[PDB]
Amino acid sequence: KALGVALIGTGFMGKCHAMAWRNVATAFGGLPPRLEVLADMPADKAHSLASSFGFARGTADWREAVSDPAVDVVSITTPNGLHREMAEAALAAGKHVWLEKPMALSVEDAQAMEAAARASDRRTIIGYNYTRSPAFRAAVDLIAEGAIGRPIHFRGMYDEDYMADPDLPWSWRLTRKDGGLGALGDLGCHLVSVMVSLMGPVARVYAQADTVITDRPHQGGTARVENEDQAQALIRFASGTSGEFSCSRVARGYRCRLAWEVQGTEGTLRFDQERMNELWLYQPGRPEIDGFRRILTGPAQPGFAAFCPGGGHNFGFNEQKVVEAEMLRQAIAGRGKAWPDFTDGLTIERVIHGMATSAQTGQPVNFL
Amino acid sequence: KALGVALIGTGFMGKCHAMAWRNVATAFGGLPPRLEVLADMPADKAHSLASSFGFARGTADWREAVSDPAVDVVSITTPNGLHREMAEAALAAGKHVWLEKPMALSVEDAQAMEAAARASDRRTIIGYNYTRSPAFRAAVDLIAEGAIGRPIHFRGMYDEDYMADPDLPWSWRLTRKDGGLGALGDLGCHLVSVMVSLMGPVARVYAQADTVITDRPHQGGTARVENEDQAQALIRFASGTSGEFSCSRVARGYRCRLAWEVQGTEGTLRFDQERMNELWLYQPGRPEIDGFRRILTGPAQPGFAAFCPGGGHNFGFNEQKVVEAEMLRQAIAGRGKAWPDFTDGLTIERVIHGMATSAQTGQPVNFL
Amino acid sequence: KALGVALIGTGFMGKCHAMAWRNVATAFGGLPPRLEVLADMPADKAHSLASSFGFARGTADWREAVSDPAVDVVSITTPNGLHREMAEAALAAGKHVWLEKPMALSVEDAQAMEAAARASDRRTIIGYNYTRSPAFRAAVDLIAEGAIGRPIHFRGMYDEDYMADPDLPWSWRLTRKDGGLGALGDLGCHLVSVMVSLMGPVARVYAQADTVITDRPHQGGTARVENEDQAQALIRFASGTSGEFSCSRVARGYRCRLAWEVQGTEGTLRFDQERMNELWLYQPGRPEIDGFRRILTGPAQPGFAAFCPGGGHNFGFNEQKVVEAEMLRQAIAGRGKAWPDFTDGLTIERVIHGMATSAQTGQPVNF
Amino acid sequence: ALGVALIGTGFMGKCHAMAWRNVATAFGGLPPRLEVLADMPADKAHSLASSFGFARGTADWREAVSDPAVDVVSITTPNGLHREMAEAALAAGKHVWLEKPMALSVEDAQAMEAAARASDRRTIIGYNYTRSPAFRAAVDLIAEGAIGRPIHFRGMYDEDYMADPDLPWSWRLTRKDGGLGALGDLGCHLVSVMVSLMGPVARVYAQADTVITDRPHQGGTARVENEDQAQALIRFASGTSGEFSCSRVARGYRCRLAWEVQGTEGTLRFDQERMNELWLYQPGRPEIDGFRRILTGPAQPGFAAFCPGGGHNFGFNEQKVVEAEMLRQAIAGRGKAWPDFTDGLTIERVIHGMATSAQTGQPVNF
Repeated sequence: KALGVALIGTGFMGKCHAMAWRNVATAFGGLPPRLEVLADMPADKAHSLASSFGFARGTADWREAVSDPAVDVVSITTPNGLHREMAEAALAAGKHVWLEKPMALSVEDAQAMEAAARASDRRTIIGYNYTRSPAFRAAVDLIAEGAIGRPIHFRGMYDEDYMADPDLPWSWRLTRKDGGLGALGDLGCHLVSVMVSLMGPVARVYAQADTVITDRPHQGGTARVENEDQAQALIRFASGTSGEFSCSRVARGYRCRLAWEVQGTEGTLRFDQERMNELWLYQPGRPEIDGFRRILTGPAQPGFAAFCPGGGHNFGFNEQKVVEAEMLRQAIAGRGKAWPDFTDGLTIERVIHGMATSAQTGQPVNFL
Repeated sequence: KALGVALIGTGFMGKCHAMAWRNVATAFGGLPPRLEVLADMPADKAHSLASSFGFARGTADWREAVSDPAVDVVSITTPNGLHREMAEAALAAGKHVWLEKPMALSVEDAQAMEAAARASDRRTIIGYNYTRSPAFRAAVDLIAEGAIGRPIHFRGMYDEDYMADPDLPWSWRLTRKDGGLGALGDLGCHLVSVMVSLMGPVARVYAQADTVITDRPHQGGTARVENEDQAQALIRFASGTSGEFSCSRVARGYRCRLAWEVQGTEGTLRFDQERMNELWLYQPGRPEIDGFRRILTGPAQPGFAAFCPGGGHNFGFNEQKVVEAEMLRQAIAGRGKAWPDFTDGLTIERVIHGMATSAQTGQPVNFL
Repeated sequence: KALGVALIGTGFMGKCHAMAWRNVATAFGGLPPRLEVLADMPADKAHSLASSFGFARGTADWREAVSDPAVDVVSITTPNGLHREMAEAALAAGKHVWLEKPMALSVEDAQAMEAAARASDRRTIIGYNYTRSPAFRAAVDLIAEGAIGRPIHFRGMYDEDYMADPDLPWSWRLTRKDGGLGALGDLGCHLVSVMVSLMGPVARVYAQADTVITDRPHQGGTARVENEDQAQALIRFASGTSGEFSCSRVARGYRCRLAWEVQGTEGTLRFDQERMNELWLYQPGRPEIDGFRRILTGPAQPGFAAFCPGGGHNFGFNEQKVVEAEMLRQAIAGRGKAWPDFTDGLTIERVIHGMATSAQTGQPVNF
Repeated sequence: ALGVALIGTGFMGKCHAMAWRNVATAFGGLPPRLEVLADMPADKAHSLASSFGFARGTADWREAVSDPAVDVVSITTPNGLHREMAEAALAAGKHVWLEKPMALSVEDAQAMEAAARASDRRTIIGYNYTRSPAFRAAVDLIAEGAIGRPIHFRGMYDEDYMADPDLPWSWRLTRKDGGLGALGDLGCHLVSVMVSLMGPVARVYAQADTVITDRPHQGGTARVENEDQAQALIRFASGTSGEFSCSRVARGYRCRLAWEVQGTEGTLRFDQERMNELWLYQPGRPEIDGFRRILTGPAQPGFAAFCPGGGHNFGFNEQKVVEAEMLRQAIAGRGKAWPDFTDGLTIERVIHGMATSAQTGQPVNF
């Protein structure tokens, strides 16, 4: 039978989830999910967006969305603030959960959520857009197949400039409670999701951070920016391999520059999300023709064929979310494991909070 | 009330239209179109895809679908010259038409369609989806605004390699009777759609063409390839301005390389569809910083903000079709003109056929 | 004995020749050419630049440089209108000639020079330095080896913007009588040298052209620009293969964008001179890894190893000229034929002037 | 005219020779006199003296450095002879152009730095990546406030000349006789660029690895003692952060010295494999906002001496002609050359500090 969907939130990621749920069966076949309940505030906004998004109804009561008998799975995309409350309420109501990163603002809340998930017998997945591109998934498979030999180094970054303007006003997100981590939270967690998928688990971090714009306008006065604008870290993976890692929300000229490369004993892979349809692969070759290959995204890569049969017809950012919906759909059907669930996700939260601790204490942080 | 939709065909473009119709209101607001009837063959396939696409019913008879009283607009997406009969039948039934290229194989048939469209007083649009990218629409606006001065030269190409391998079998597409034009028909029409939107109408062409792989495998023997693998032409626009134009279905390594540039008296614009989120702009600057700008697609560009609030989250090929659906939707409502209708579309047919004729005769062809 | 060198001109290409002759033996071995006489105007400039360039003396009289007993080879880098006179004089005096393109202002003059060169039994080479990069030369070898299969299309361009500003003053270079061709002369000839080296001889052209800025400032008033700012042409090669060709001196944002592509039945090669150290090669590959390769210039490519042992240490524009000098030195010594000599070069002049005629008359031109 | 001595004729040796030959061609003044070339064996010194245009070849570098017709000495030999040759030149009253490194050990470099000040001669270290018109233009742009205040540096120097595990073991792979690995071959160059952009390094925390631990030797295997790759987090004297790496086993990279400076009002980005491009972002109106590709041309320092028209790509070897000119002008008292043995010592301290941090697992302060 068709999956009954509830959606909480309609912003950047809320509407992304909505577009995804709308076309998951168009792309992948099977039964179209039923868009049952959309929750958002104010109520008039929830009603108007429910209409245009195609949800059977809208409400300002998020608990209605998680408890409706016709709902099987809940997409949660509202402020990180109430993620634990909403996710745990949905699991308690017997609903599968698609939770936008982060799990919660602290490791402690994430730990409790992880335990609730294991008790509920429902499927969970954390929204990690950037692990779903055909280019990224192709890279993981190429590494798995030995295309670059043994990985010997990872270098990744995630630069954007959405906070570079110092006139941008203060908000609750720039506080430790209310907001949690800064660039590490909004960007770093995404890079960690990609990094651990490529290199395996993180064994140790040593990090440094900075707040470049330390105070911002707050209507007459100013208030202090409490979380980091940028951070960098050196990594040791559980394999013993090295890594470099960074993120920034003040890196002028960058808009979605999640970029990484894996250097191996027999090749190199390189990617930049601002050009998400290109994957660069070097493997040793005859001297006359030796050099990096530009692999342009097409049907040979995971997921792409469900969207288009011809290569070079660029896959979009939003289609990453359709792929993510499908993974959850199949996991609910018992036809495939979804990653990361709340257990896998908690590890990612531990890593990013470990980097924040390292930057503050000046000490390396180790993981089991 | 919401627009009632009929869809004919389910391949490359059929699925693309279906995804567009499903998310058009999600992206742009208003009422979601009602997916009423899907027509395809065989019947079991029409029924299977109606279910997964979310259409109320499938049918093996398209004539049924176009006359359904619950239908207001008909998407015609067969990868075929066989569009005249379906297009005119829809218009005759008082339905608006979203037609995939070409209008027909012959200019004569396209001309009949153009007249039926005017007589019908229903809206029409041809699926020239490469005119819908935020980057392309931004370029047109920059030109209109005087950002590069007066255009002095156009250079465009559309290379792909889907027929490059001589091993690839013969098919009816390679006949003049059933396939019509070659590269000019498959790819050239698209380049013309973009070119004339940038530079204005074509006054004259002088062209060359080649069939470089003259025979292909066919049922244990070979059959002759009757249309062109590639073609090039020098253009004069009605403006008096010069142009260069090419297309190829045998250009090894290229997958969707619709690439163009407009050189003006005060700057230059350059674009490549394989990187559809980048627009290159040169305008004179102080010597120390002078150079082309990489304009990364974001909410400053037409259409983008309906899909994502943050720049650099790559807009995709399929989202062009959502934009196209919205343009038609607004034209139906009487709140904008959709381009190109069958009148504008006919001109495109005349141009590609004029290029083909010029290549065959070795003489220039005039259009005005 | 070391080659005795005369140099006429000290501008863009004159100084490029001077730097090349100075280090040709440093790169390639053998005896360093002797820099004997530098000719330039005015005399004070010739003396000054001779000193800094390392030439034994400078003179204001090009005839002195050509006739000097210690001179064996003459580099001619002066205005196109004097090329025939200077080249013929050098040949008549028994000197080998390195002549900057073009040969002359007319096909008629180029023919006379071609005849004079054969009459003389001295070596000649025309200075088409874009045929000298390791990337270009590697591409020619890859095509010969079958790396892209059978070539089926050529597409080339040469955009620059040195004349894009309409306030840039008029000069005699912009008349047909004294300046000759416009963009076709300054840029087109370079693209032809590359194009024919890749694709073989041209059989036919059909061209269009424009002068975008028809009048320019001249000493408070205005004067007419008589030659083209841009031109485009469709090509048929002697092989039967198709081509696209263009040039422009008004293409805003481009500085040395000589760019070309050869598409073949088993691959594609693509190049852009603004990134002269990269050659793009597509060949079929398994679907998981299929794509163009970025071949970064290194010691695997012709000429590079004479300048650097390590790949990725970018080869420079000026080092193309060092390669060109060595080709001439080896030709003079009987150890290699240099291309293009005045005979090969005459064909290039015929092609560029045929394009100009085609654009003027609106008719194709056959060769 | 400057009397030139040249010691060594391999990669850098020829590069120096080509530079000395064209330095006056490009920049004017008097062509330096190519007096004595020293190398071994004797036949090679004479052969190359002839093709390089030096008045004579010799197998004894000591006689070349003490020659009265010599004013300046280019030293391009193996790292293990740099101290001896450099101090001998300075003691003979000759100016010195020295290829990196100053020496294998910081202790030796310090002694060299002492001798340099006491000799009153000019010294320059061959950090040629600081000589490109693009790099020099970047420094000037930062000085004009084009990107505001620098807030982060990220740099790398990847190459793959040791990536093939079948490449034989050599003395260069010994701590004793090769010194540092990737940090010495590549790291030093990245430091020269980094401090030129960001000022002095205050602190580093580093990691390193030997990826290929054993290599074929005579009958077989011998252990590799120095690092194939290293990374570090940087704190500059300014307080600004940095990321730093180098590798000799990064497959596909040939000369990927790449750096980026992010500031409060813009970003600059560069990659030596495309040394004629400098990427600059500054905020712009929404419709046209984005990075600019600045193609190297006569607006950039040094370029016009080589070509009057932009986009005619400046090459690696021309960086060395620029370096030669800077030394010449320093000798003539018309401009100070960087880095001298004093500035050079600081660079040795940083790279060795990074090596120490990686070995001990502790940050190192300067």
